[PDB]
Amino acid sequence: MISLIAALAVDRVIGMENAMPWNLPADLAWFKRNTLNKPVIMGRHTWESIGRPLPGRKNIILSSQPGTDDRVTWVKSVDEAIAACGDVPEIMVIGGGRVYEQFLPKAQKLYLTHIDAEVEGDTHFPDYEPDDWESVFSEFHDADAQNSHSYCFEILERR
Ligand SMILES: NC(=O)c1ccc[n+]([C@@H]2O[C@H](COP(=O)([O-])OP(=O)(O)OC[C@H]3O[C@@H](n4cnc5c(N)ncnc54)[C@H](OP(=O)(O)O)[C@@H]3O)[C@@H](O)[C@H]2O)c1
Ligand SMILES: Nc1nc(=O)c2nc(CNc3ccc(C(=O)N[C@@H](CCC(=O)O)C(=O)O)cc3)cnc2[nH]1
Repeated sequence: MISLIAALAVDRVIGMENAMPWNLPADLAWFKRNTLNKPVIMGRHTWESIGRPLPGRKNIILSSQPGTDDRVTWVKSVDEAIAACGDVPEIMVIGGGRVYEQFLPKAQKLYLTHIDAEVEGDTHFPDYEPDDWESVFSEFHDADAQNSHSYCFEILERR
């Protein structure tokens, strides 16, 4: 079982040149609880963004180039990424855009945070046709003193 997890603003924006213009510590907590003790596959740019291995997770990094950090596992293909996760109940694909695009057709679950933020970015979560996906969980949150925007956690499972 392969799952994708992603935080989407408007227009499914997930990434931009600079740090996202928001502070969403609840979404970070959601990402951690949904990824903890699972293998995480990410692309090299997301690996760079994160800065260090996600603790408590087997970290698998996709790059066409040789790896540059022996703390994590580097693979050169989608299939090698999956294989490098081993035999687990659930692989979490944590982005970014090129990685999500390649893993979405493989995935059985999506964990999406829909953030009510108007941002320009160069990177978008893929179109998922909702005839393919059933929303099994939905939880909306207003912005508050810790969270700059309203956001909604959703889990979809593939039909
Ligand atoms: N014109 C564009 O918009 C464009 C096009 C490409 C990239 N970018 C820039 O990259 C940033 C974020 O991109 P992202 O979120 O898409 O990054 P991402 O998915 O986190 O990382 C992408 C990197 O992962 C590796 N990768 C992904 N799939 C692979 C595969 N099947 N086999 C081998 N390696 C694989 C490649 O690493 P290596 O590079 O080490 O091979 C690729 O460059 C953006 O700020 C964006 O501007 C932009
Ligand atoms: N829902 C969701 N929110 C996200 O921010 C998110 N981010 C990514 C990719 N980028 C990142 C960047 C940093 C960390 C990160 O450092 N998380 C730490 C908590 C430490 C912190 O507070 O920064 C973790 O342990 O998961 C994770 C993913 C992928 N899916 C997402 N999914």
